[PDB]
Amino acid sequence: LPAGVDALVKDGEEVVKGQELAPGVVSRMDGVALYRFPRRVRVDYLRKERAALRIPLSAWVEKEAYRPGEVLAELSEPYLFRAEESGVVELKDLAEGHLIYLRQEEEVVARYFLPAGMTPLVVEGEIVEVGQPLAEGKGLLRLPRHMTAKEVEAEEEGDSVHLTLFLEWTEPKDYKVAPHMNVIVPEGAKVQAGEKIVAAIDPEEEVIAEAEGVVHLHEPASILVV
Amino acid sequence: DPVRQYLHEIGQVPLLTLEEEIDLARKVEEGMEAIKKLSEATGLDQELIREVVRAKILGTARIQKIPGLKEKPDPKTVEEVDGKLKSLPKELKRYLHIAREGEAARQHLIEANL
Repeated sequence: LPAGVDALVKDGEEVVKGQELAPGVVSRMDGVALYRFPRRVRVDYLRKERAALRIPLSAWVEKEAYRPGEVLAELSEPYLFRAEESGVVELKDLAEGHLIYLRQEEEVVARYFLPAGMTPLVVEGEIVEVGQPLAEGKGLLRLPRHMTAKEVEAEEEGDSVHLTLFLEWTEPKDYKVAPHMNVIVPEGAKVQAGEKIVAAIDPEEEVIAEAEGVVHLHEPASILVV
Repeated sequence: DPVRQYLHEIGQVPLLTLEEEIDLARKVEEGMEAIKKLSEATGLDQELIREVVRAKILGTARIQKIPGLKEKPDPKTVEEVDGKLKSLPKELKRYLHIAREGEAARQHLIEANL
């Protein structure tokens, strides 16, 4: 296998006669294969949070588990997400969804969740007040394609309903491993916090777990099947 | 013809890349030091379980069967050892397998640079 090309097959997966393990790779025998000298690993981390939010009841889709793209609310028109507190903001924007941290001085007063189509009305650090316009959803305003909403909350006041989620997203990052390095962890493993990933020539060139997540080996230098 | 024999016998295996080289040395030294830590386990010596690794790797009884009429006792000094660490928890066992793969690595290495 040539430098940089990946394997369309997962490590330790049964492959068949003539079957494609890569764009040009042909396996002429039936059996199990294995990665040999991988040149990359994608480590997709998970991140929790506890964040509240609000939107009219004529919107709210009324679901507990919002799957990665489970349709969110209804929203007769472009409702303004209105601030319930004052503090410097934080635009954490993640794929289609945005996140906003409200902190005065140092400590955070609270964090707000902004699904797809819900746009930031202020650049990060720009001061906001209570009742101050924060976001705008319209129409669809659905959940992000990489995230998951756990543990729905219920608070009902007038037209605009309040709700909170524990929603936890994924923050993936990969690493390009080197000839002087070697992988210490199995394919598809679940890493701890600061887990040993790849031991290198110098102990410093090594890789640890950024926070916590899953390791996926890719770009193998070659693959052998028995 | 025994000359050209070995001449084609050596080229039967590729030599190595820098990667493969460093990897070889890696599992080699890790294996040997695993044997060290294993020497601290059941109280075995440094070189003992090493040649025992050869006893269960390099083949069946064929290894110590005929090294002259005297080399070192197989059924006495080897056998019990082969069964003494089989009774041991996860740590000493992982160190065991590390030893095995390590010595094998030594071999492959040797052939290339041969």
